[PDB]
Amino acid sequence: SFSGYLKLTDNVYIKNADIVEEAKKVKPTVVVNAANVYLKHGGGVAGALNKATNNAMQVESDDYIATNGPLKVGGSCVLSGHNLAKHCLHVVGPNVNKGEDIQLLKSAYENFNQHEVLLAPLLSAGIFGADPIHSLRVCVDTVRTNVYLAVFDKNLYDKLVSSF
Ligand SMILES: O=S1(=O)CCC[C@@H](CNc2ncnc3[nH]ncc23)C1
Repeated sequence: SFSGYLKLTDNVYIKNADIVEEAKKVKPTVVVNAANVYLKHGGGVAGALNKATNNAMQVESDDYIATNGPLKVGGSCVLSGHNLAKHCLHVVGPNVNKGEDIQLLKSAYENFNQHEVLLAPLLSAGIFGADPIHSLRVCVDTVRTNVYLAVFDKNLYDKLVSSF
């Protein structure tokens, strides 16, 4: 199962890890993707997850968008987890670099409550522009199901733990 995570709360756990490598090893029921509304998985967590599926995530995602249109900022959809997980929960956090309202980060984390356990990144952090310390605080104060957070950067992981 999940191993080497530091327990932060009753339901939130954290580890310095690449979420792609964690998903390949653990094969969780749900891996969260840090998606954008178009499901265009170019970089960050989305680009890395999609590359690990040999672009199968992007082919599925383009069919989903052709049928349904774009997601909302703060919204999500459940698609296949391909070779990484049973399911991928594509969740759109606000992108601060595009002036999206950071208050939508709590709505984005509420999607996690529909799943008993998830492997996830810190939403809206990284290339989405938000402060990761804030993202972890909104995660702990919003998600009630069991979440295993993979933080790619070691320096940031240590700062997140030491300021918790
Ligand atoms: O640690 S960071 O520099 C700042 C906090 C948010 C993460 C978001 N990206 C990722 N998080 C987890 N696993 C990943 N694999 N590929 C990308 C990625 C980036």
